[PDB]
Amino acid sequence: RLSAFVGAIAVGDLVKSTLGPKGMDKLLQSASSNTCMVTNDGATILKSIPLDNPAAKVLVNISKVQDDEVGDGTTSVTVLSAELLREAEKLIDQSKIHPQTIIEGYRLASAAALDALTKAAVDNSHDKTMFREDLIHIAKTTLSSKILSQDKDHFAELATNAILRLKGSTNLEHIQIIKILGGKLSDSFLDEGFILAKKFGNNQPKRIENAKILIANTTLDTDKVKIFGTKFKVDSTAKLAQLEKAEREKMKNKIAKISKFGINTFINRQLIYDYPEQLFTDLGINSIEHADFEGVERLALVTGGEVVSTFDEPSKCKLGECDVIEEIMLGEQPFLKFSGCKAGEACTIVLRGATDQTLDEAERSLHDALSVLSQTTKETRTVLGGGCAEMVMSKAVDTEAQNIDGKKSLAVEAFARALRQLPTILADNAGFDSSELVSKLRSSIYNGISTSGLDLNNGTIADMRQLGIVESYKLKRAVVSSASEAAEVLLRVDNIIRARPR
Amino acid sequence: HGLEAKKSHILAARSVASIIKTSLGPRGLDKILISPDGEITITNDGATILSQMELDNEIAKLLVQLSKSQDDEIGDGTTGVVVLASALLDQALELIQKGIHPIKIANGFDEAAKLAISKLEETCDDISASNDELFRDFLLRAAKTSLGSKIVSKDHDRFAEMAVEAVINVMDKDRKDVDFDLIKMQGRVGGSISDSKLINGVILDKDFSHPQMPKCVLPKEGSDGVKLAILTCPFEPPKPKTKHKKFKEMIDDVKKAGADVVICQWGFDDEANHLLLQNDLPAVRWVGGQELEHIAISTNGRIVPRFQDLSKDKLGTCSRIYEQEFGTTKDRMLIIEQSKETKTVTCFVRGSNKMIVDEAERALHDSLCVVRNLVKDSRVVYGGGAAEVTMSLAVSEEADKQRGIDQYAFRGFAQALDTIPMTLAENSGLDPIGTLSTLKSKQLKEKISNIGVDCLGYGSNDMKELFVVDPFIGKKQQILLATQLCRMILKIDNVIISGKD
Amino acid sequence: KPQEVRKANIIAARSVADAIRTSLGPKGMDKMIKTSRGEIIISNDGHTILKQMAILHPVARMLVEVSAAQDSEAGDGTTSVVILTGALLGAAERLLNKGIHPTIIADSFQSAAKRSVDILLEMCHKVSLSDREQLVRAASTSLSSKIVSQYSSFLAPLAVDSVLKISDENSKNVDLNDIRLVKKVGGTIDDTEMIDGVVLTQTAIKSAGGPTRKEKAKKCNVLLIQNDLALHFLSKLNIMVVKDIEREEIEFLSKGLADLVEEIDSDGSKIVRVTGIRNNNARPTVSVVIRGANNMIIDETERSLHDALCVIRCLVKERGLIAGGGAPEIEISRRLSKEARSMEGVQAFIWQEFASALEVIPTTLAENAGLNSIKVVTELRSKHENGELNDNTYEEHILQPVLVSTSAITLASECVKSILRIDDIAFSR
Amino acid sequence: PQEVRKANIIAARSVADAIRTSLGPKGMDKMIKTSRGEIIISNDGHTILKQMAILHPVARMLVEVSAAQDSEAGDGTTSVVILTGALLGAAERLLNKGIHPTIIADSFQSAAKRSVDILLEMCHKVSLSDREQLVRAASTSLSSKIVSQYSSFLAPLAVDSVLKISDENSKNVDLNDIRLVKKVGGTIDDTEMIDGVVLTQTAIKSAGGPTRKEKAKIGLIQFQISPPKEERAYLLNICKKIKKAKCNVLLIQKSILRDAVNDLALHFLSKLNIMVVKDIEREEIEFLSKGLGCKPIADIELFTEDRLGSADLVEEIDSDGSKIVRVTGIRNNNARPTVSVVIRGANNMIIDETERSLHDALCVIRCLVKERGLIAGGGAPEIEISRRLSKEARSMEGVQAFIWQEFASALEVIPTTLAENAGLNSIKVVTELRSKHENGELNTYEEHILQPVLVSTSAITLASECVKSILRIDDIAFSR
Repeated sequence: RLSAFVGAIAVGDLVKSTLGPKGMDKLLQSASSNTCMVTNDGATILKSIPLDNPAAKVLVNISKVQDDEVGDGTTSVTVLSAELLREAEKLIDQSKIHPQTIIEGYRLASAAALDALTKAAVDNSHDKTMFREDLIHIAKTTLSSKILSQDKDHFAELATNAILRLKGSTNLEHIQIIKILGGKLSDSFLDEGFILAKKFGNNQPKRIENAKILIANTTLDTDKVKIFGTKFKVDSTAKLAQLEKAEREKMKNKIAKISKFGINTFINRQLIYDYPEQLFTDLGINSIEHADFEGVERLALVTGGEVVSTFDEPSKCKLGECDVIEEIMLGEQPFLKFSGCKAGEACTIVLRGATDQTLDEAERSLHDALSVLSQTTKETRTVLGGGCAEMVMSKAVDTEAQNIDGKKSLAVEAFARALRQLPTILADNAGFDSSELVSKLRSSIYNGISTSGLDLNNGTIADMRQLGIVESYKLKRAVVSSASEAAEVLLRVDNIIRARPR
Repeated sequence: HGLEAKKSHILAARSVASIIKTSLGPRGLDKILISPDGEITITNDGATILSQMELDNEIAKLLVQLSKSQDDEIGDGTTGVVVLASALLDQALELIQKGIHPIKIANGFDEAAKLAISKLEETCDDISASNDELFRDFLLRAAKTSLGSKIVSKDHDRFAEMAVEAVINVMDKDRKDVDFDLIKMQGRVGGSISDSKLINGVILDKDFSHPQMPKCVLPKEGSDGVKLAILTCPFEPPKPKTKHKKFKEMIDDVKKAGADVVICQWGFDDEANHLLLQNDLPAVRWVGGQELEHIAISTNGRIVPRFQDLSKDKLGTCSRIYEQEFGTTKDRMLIIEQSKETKTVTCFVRGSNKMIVDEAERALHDSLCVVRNLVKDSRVVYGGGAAEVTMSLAVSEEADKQRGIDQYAFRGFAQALDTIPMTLAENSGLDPIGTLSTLKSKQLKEKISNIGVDCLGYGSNDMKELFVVDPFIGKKQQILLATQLCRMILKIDNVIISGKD
Repeated sequence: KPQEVRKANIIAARSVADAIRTSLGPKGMDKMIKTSRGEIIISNDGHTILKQMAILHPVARMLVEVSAAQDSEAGDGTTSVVILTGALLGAAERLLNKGIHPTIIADSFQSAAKRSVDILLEMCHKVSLSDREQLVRAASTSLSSKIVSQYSSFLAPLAVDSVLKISDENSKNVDLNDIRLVKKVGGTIDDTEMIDGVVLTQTAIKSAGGPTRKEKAKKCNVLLIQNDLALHFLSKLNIMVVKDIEREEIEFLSKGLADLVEEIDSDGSKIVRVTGIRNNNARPTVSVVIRGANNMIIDETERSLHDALCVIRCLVKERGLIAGGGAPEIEISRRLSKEARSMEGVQAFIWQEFASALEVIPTTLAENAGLNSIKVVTELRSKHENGELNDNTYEEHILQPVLVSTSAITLASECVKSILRIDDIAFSR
Repeated sequence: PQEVRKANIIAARSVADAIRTSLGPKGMDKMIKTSRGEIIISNDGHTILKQMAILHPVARMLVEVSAAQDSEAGDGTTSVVILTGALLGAAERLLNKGIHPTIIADSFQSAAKRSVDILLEMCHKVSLSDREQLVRAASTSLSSKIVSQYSSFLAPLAVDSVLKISDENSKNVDLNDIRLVKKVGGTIDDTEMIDGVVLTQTAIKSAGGPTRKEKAKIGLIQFQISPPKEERAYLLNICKKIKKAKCNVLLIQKSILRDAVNDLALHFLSKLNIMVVKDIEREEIEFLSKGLGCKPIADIELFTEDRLGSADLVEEIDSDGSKIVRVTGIRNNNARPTVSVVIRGANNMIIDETERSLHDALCVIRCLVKERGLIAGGGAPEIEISRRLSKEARSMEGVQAFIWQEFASALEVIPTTLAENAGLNSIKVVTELRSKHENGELNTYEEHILQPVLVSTSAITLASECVKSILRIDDIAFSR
């Protein structure tokens, strides 16, 4: 435990004093001593120095993951992870708390830390009239070499409304893409009705009002799909069908749990036999088939459902709903257009091509076009820096530290101390007193004045909005996510296995 | 000697066993291991961790020999048997100081192990005899517990069904014969896990050579399956063995039969592949030794050695052959499935990093071993520590009714079973002594049931509501190997270590 | 390392208990101890071993105070109480490795000791002091460990009739220090005089003028002294004088303490007897007179009759008797093992280890007798299941009083507690 | 982290104090004995620190500071080391007071910028149009060299060379375009400017070589005239392709691999009157590509007419043991008219020290190009700064207020060393300078002792960043 905690601090001490523009520098010296150099880069110092500590090699792969996202903030990841391991010494002797319970306390603290930074985050998106107009011009530049360059106005307009109308996560998991044949690309339009290829039902109506959607995964029709190898021992042919008829009687136990929920719409990945489906007709239950994987997850996001396939207790679950389910037919194929989804946020771009070659090139080019538009949400958006954002996160941790059990009480409280260590180290390299600035900053933000921060030039507390010192919000989440994953493995280590040299 | 080796065998076993006690369970530690072949992966599987341990103590070497044979039967019970067998050695050390010979300890645990099997069967429940529709959910949630500690836990909903169909295809309902040689695990760098699909056939790692060759195979006007040619004789003019220093005859015989693909181990030439391009006959170069000796049984075809006897119905038939592009990888492999049930299923998993592929590869392979034991016995028991507590209370109560010298051998077996729930209680952040006494009080005054140590955070007992089950044949195989290992260690009273030259 | 300092004292304490363990029983192994002064003594009595051992270990000296209280209260079991103390220390070694604080370990011994007494009284047969046939055979068996055998038949009613007069009812603690064993040169074992009033240690005046006898003496007829002219002065006044009174008997006579005062000499004794004190505050103190020729007679007889009074003392304070030889310790370990499931938490596991710690006493008795260690112990749990207190020691006339088995567990709970409660020691002067 | 910095400051202070004794011509010379047995003796600070082979990592930074001191200002390589050690010596008590090095580092950079404006107000503003102060600056700077009477003749030659290439806004001018070619023979009185270009070697001394050609083209060619490795036929096509572009001047790079020009090719070039100059050093390859505006040509196919220069007259001047070839009228509008001066003399020790003397003469004149004006040396600019910082230190506040008092005290080390090396009493001479400071300011003018302002400015600027980078390293680890 000493090499994984104290031994990891010495690795973080090299990047500790090098954080910030006023930070110190380190020396990398070889045997000949004439090849040396002086630089503040944290990734260069760690990779150049050979590490005989087998526990220090874990932090090497952590810096490589951070460098993939963005080339800034690699130093702050090791420094923040070193403060969590430094306080881990007190988490053993005078605490005696299970390490995984301490990690679970960080997940509850990181959830409130990201929500606290979102409300205090600012952006340059103000005067959106100029901002929203430039979004369509950027998408037209990405249309070069792509078949979508034929019409810039109509094709880029669908990509513009596919971003701002989301009001949430910009990941492609909220956007549905459908590839169909027998049409032209100019007829494509934006529709939120969640259009998919397959239909459902035969004699059932195509319109459903006040629908209740529930997501589950089970096989209700002819389980054990492979019959090869079985041996049927029966006294008569009619006695062999008794096992199949006995299974139909047991189907009422699974149907009764569904009927008690009062849902007219069911989701199934596999098929359904006529008898359990005929019982759904009297109850007015329609089952949707061929939901794949994204169709299962994306349906729970727009309707507010759950992805669990089992029922742990009756009359307790997460249920969705939609106002109207409309089924139309276009291109000689039936389509499913949902309407009136509660709090539904998503978009579905239906690409209608004339062949298979135009569908694959349009989908791959749309992902690259939407990636630039979605990047503008995480880019140029900053937060108040200079100790501000570091202290604001400490207030959200203290809120969770109020109501807590006995095991995670010291774990959540220890995370709040590491958050104040970031402005403490930055104030050390600035040449001023860190204990005086961090202490006065907590008492000010405690009651009101959440925009205050630490001024490095004047060595006092000043308004960050007037000084104009801000730090990117994407950098804040990247460091917390990297520190949460790096500390999750290290705290669970009860023994060290030396890696084999290559 | 007697006063020396007998005391040293107990201290040597506690040193190795105490290492894996921290990694036992889903909350344990994932250890970094590097194989000498260059493969790097991170997993908590004890069979890999124990195999990489190199030490000169002859007592701890018996763990690797037992884990090698257990890897074929189960492979996931490596951490369970070593800890359970070490608990029997701790109780055996006290019996030696009381004047009991070590040979009586070996025979004492055998009568206690067989007696506890009949007690667990009485409290055991059956799947098909209770609820048939829950049989699908039992196989889906069984792999979710082992995959909860990995990144696979995000997509686990889709990956749970992939392990169900792979085990059923290689087995028979009545026979229940599953062989690890019929299930292969492969993966490549690039892409994500969401694009992984279950394949009913081999990989072959084929780009179809020149791109002008068709990437998909047509049924050719409603023919029977897809004609494939398995032949050891390629297309090229021959020579004698006394020298060492015809085109239109051989190639026309293959076209009359309709074989689309020809398999030859070594590589081909440029002009040699030009004759096969005009006829739309893809070529196969660099054949690995994995492509023959079993699966063709499911083709229901014939085997023709030479071009003379080739015909339409004597060629192996499959469902179809197509080349699907995977991400940005330039390999452009193929997927060959089959409509009818085959004897071999190869899983295909993709990942963005080489370490991620190997992490999910062994994590999915362990899920196949858990399902293998669930389909072997329809009757399952409640796990999570409830099996060791229930079996211990039956032996401890019946120990007073059995008199003689074996009376104390039965009491030590009941206390040794309590090591497993106390070890999982420490890894879950609970009092191992307080939880052990709590589980015994709830199963006595209230009612007889199976309540184990909590793997996930909760506030009370009765995990039975979560429907967490373990296979009966899997738990029974662990107590038999742990008892046999404890007997085998006592049969060696002297450690002979040869020198070096 | 505060706990490691205490663990060093526990290992040193278990080494002392293992040394006394070999001396348990009449067949036990003797211990040779060479004093610094040059005296060489050997014996199987655990009280004499720990007294002259001169233990310099601070915690190990607690066994000497317990052995002193074991002989002062029960009078028997000074060797077995050391083994039982070391059994709880050995079981507590594995408890410290599990993170158990000794407070719970010490507090659970209080509930375990009180429960063991209630269980022992259920199988014990309650007896009364009004039956004189049971007390004769009880004290006669304790005299079978000495050279005197055929002459011990007359010594049984001597100790029984002395206690029954002072027993009365609800006497609780009965001090045996008031009963003095008089050792004089000459006579035999069969010659004994009770003299229930009191018995002195000294003779009378052998000079001229001494009356040596007086009727209705206390106007001081008889006086005691802790000159030859002073004897002649008081001779005319008819005042008996007894000088040279031992300083040790000064405190003795101030507690127990005349119608007739006379000097009766069987052979050579020249001893004065007093009868009929009839004091309201003072009780009827009886001093036993022992006569013998050789010095080894009155010596070995003194320690034999002293242990017989302790066995009777146990029956007066606590009624009932049980069969010795570790018979009740087997059933107690069986009942506490099944009742351990009724508890919950860390204390429930202590009941299981406490039952195994009680089996060391019957195991040692089988080891020191030459019988197989583990084989005899297995036969105890087998026979005690169907029968109750039937194993046969009753036919062999082996009777151990219940107060000895009760005090052995009670003193062991306080002895082990005082050990684990010491977390450190430093120089204090 | 103080144990690492204090160990580096003490190690650097002993090196700075050792070089401090070498300040001035009367200073104490330091001896260095190499492992090979070579012993050098001189007062140059850059030469001592280069051959000392210092194993201390931070102490090696003084070599880079002394390199930039001679490259920019050209003087004060010893004085910049003394000022660097003066700030490190005063920083020993700063760490004992609990002062963080960031305030120490930020105060040196802020004081260095304010010290420049103080010197500019006290400096006398001069212009480059007046040749009176330009000749007297280079003439008095040569009083430390063997040349005395001939120093007055070389003064106007160096002035007219810089003023042509200085222009106005050009500011820094590359010194690599000025090549001093030394050769045995001749004398100092005979000099030729030759603004076109000057080579480092002679011409072909064999028979048949014209050695002189008028209206020829000059270009860089990396090819070489050699037999196949029949012979006259292979050499005919080589000279035929050169005649296509009418290139009468062939410059072959010196290489020990093969020869330069075959004897058979000399007879072919004699008819066409094509002059060839061999033994061209590798350092002159980049030099000829600048002033002549040509490009190096590796192969015969890369040879073109557009890459060839122009030469009005190429002739071999007759001189004793010299025979220097000159080129005039390069006629290149893109390339600037640089100056290459030829140095001649009978003794080898003459042309050697003469080349080094002209280096410091051109740097002092170049200092006036970047910033005009000059300040007399001898401790005047060092003490004058401390006079203004006395009352200014009282106007500050906080930790920085104490640094201004210690910064002026460290500047007094330079004038103190000048008094010690001259045998005079250290403190006694310094007190006499501050006593008359109430009346006189710059008064050294009658002794014809002048120093440029860039030397005093760069000495403070380089020493400010040097000491700043020293305190930045708090740890030294092994990295390989």
